[PDB]
Amino acid sequence: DLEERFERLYEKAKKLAEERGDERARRMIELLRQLFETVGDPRILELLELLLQLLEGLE
Repeated sequence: DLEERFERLYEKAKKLAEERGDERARRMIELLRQLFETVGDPRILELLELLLQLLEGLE
């Protein structure tokens, strides 16, 4: 399911952004969730995956 996969990814990305204190990333993650709930486009899932990879690259 696309929604269940997005929610798991959202919690993982939000958790990392909070650990880093990255307020800008936190707001991007919330916007991505709002857009995915509105549109449902799988490209929004890919965007969040790439944002998570970007944050993981900073660790």
